[PDB]
Amino acid sequence: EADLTDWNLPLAFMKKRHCEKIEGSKSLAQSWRMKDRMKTVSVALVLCLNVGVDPPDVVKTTPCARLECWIDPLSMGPQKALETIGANLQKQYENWQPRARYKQSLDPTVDEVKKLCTSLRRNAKEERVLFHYNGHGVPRPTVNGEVWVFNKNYTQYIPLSIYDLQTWMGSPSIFVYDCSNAGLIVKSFKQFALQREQELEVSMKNCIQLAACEATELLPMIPDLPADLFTSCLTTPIKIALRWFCMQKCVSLVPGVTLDLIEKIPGRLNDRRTPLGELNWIFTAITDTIAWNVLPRDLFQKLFRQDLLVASLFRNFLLAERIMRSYNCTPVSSPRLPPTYMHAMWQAWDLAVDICLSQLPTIIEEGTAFRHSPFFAEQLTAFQVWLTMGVENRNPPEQLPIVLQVLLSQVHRLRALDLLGRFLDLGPWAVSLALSVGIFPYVLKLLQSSARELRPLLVFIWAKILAVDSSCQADLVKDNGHKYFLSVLADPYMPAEHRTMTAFILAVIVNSYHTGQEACLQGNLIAICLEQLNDPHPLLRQWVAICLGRIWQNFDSARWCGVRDSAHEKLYSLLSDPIPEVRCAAVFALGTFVGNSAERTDHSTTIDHNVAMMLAQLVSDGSPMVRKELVVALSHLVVQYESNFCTVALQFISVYTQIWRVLLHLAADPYPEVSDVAMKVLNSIA
Amino acid sequence: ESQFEMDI
Amino acid sequence: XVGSITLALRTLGSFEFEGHSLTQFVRHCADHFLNSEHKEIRMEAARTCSRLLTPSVSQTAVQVVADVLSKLLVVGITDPDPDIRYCVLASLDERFDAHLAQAENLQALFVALNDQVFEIRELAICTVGRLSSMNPAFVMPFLRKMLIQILTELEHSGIGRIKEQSARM
Amino acid sequence: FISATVQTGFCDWSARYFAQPVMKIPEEHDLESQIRKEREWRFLRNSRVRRQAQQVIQKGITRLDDQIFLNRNPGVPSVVKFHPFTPCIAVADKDSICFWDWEKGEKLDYFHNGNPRYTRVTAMEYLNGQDCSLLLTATDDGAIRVWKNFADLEKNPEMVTAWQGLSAGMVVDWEQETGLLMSSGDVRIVRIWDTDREMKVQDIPTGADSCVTSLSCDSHRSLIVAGLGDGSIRVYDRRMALSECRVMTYREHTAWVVKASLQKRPDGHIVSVSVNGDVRIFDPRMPESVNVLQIVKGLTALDIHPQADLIACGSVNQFTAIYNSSGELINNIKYAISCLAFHPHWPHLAVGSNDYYISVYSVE
Repeated sequence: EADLTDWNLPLAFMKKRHCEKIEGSKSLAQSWRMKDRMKTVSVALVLCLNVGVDPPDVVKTTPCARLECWIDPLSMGPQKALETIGANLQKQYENWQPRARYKQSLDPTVDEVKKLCTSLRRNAKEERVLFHYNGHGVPRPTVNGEVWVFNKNYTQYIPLSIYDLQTWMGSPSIFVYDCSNAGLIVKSFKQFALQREQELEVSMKNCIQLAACEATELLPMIPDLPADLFTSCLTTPIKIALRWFCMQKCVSLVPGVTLDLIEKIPGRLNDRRTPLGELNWIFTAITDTIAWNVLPRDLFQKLFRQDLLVASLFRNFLLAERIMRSYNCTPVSSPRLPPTYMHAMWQAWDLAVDICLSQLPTIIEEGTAFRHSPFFAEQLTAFQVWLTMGVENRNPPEQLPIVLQVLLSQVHRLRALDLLGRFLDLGPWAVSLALSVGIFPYVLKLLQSSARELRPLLVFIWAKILAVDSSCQADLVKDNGHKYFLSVLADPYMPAEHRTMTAFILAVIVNSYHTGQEACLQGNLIAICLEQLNDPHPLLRQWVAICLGRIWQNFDSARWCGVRDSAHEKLYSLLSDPIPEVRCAAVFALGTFVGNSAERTDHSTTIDHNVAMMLAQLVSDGSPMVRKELVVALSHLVVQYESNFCTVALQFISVYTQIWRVLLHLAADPYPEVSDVAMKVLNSIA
Repeated sequence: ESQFEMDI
Repeated sequence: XVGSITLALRTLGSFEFEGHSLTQFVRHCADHFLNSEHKEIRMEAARTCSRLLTPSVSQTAVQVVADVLSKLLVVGITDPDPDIRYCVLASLDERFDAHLAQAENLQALFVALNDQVFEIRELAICTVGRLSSMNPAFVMPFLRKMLIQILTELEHSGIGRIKEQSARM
Repeated sequence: FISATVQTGFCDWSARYFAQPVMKIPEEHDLESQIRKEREWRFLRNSRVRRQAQQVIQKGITRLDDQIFLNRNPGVPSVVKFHPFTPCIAVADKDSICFWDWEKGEKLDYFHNGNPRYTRVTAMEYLNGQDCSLLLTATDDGAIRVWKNFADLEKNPEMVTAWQGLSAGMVVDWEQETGLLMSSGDVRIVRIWDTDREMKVQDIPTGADSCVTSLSCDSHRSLIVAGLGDGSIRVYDRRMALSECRVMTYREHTAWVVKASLQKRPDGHIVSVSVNGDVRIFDPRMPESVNVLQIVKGLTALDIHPQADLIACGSVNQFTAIYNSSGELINNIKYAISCLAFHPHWPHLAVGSNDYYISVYSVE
């Protein structure tokens, strides 16, 4: 047939430089930063808990819930119990925030609380201050907006107006109320906030709140839960999460798991590779996921990312919302979250726990070594499944914050960074997503690593990020991230594909950012480039030429180290290269070489005229692309030596005459763009 | 001072 | 106009064509499906479009296949008449299951798992069950909660029919 | 002073390489992609057109007067070209390029070359004749330029690329298979612009004072034929060095050699015609002519056919003599007939007089 002649013919002038326009890409208003970096400085643990003295409201049961930060207060005699509970409650907050002043107040007077709150203001001064208020000892807070504390003699419950409390506490603050009708405290706080603004024109924005119960409801009295239920969720999630697991009908299908076993789960909440740490690590991933798939982006940032302690509280608050539901409570929050109790990622936790403590009698009796959870593996699998088909802009992948959690270990880091590449792949939108979920500082920290398997995968990510967000050049130079990439570009054995990206990364770092130009210079980048300049991969020659191109833009020191390495000499080979793009880059670089000088005598002038003479034999060049860049290079030369071209121009109405002749052939050009811009430069002389 | 703990 | 369409669609699937042009036929079968207040065009358009997508690598066939299955599977959950809901779900073979593994398709199949009709539930548990290897992170949890609900039905419902259906499932 | 510094968007355009994806199969290889199917359909249509032309050649070419249309342009017809498969007949003048149809019978488009008032479009070609075609437009001063979207419904003129080659006018010869475009004219050089590399590969010295009036080339066995203004006809093999290049220099004419033209056979024939108006068929392996013919007294422009061996003459005295290569009479059609143009495949002949009219003839 007459089809084989057809398919086997070169289609001339049908490529990216021809069909697409030679333009930049209009980069978006990239709003992924948290420049609002809050820090919780100090903590009040006001803790009204007059032990063995049940207030007149709640007549308590015989087997009631008598636990209170994992202590029976009645077993110890009153004063020991109260001191101890302050110690435990402090220890529980120390997990989530170990660098804060913890000033605990135990059965406090009104005046005591005033001293305390105002003192913590003057310490923290602009930054966020926790105010935990327990209130099991005192009667339930009133419709008046008064919460109860004591008098000096312990006879009378004195009231304490919420208006007074938010006077003493500052505006950047956060309240945790664990007392029976705590919704009433939330409401009244928001009312007395409005009252301030209305009276001011003759707080609330900055105040966060967390409250155990709605204004109607009473907290549970159920013998096997602790009385501290909302606090315990908020600040010992895994401990009640496991105990609450054990109380369900779910345990029907995990036989040989009693509460005694859960007392002795081996491990800790930091060592990831031990059953307790594992569950903790999972938990974190899950709650962070439920937040990221439910809340609107702005709000998610405000709570779950801004500062540690608040983020830890809201993560754990999701667990409280799920538990306390099953005992007719509903917790309340000042930035009001949506209902997350039904969200399907909880049934993942349920299974994850199930596996991870059906495996527990075999551990704790025999001494069977701990087998890790399939959770993170399977969860990465789902993310992989989504990447296959889902290049779409449909519902984004549910597992995205779980991928972030997996980067934090060895175990699954290689698999995750590949999948993160294969995601950041898909476009600029996907990079916008992963920067929102907060991938950036964790990826940036992996540059400080030296595991040789990461070198292709980080390079690959950093490429894709710095395409989208050029302003990240700030961050990479601060941490000596540049040195990581300098070493990848120095390696002859890393494949050409990735060395290309590395060169590109170094171009972005160096691009008109003076400190980045300084750093990469003194990391010997000129020597590294010129070794790789004459490769068999045309992207690499292009980009490595652009590096040299950017590094000596308006930066005279780079020109000096260039002349000592004969950089300009070596770059002349790329001027007669078989790809236009390589020639463009070569021309670009030899131009921006010329562009800076600070008026130097022999060598600068002699070299410049040699460069110009070599660029002057690119008039007979096919691609107008090269000729545009060629006019730009000459424009840089024109901008320095204006006195000479003024004389040479005003004559006609050796060297400089030839450059002017070139600019005429470029002005009188068949392609429009070239003729336009050549005429602009020649009009600047005119 | 990153939010989660990175064990490099 | 109407009774001819049934036999035309039956023909379109029931003996072997050697044209790529079928890719237009399957996308035009989105019209027959969604509309047709006539039951039989739907029930047959289903049985066609499952059969025609057997080319389920390159990126045009893939978007088409995925575009159909969404519309196709929608009918399998959503359609009022039980018979079409059965037909559609039964025709979603092992051939497709790498598209059924996606979150969105899978969210829909789980709705089938607690259908009005018993036979459809029996079908969907088998289907989701096949996929629990393929995308285990979504499936395995749902299936665990399904298991609990099942054992609850066995112990605590006094009705015989419910226990019978429960054990069967 | 510093404000004269322009920054092109090349380095920013280059950066867009990394925003775009990498891993998936490209959109062409995809066997069920619409673009590939359209391309394949085009190719099927092309193969059909080739067959039909071949069939018309096999019937033994009879007489030829059949006017498919007569229209009349706003300017004088300078050069005419038939797009190989689609019925798009680009008839350029001093500046513009009108695109006429001969099946519908309609004006499709109208360009301006963008050239000055002194200049003139000497030559033209059809790049990528098989699919997604373009239009090369060599001006007499030196400028070459390439046009996309030339007779489209939803689009206007788009210039792809443009570049000075050089400095009779200009003469060009495209080679679709090799990727090469050879420019020549008033100069004593035959440049060879590679269009993949976008650089002048070779500059062959002509060894001739006068202008290169026509230019025609061979793939497979590399043979650049170049008729000249003083009368001689050179042949160059580009494999050898530039001191050696002149394979042959045989001169049996005197005048503007209007057209030397080469067949794409392994039996290569050079049909050279002077202003005096006499054909001499040569071979590349011989020092003198094989056949001899004298045709028109005052010849003005001429065209020669690719597949069949038709020669279509012009005349100062209004005639359009259409002979065979053997010298046999077929038609002498009675009206500076400055542009005759055959199809690459079918036996259709265009004509364009000094008066502002076009025609297309056909052998039934």
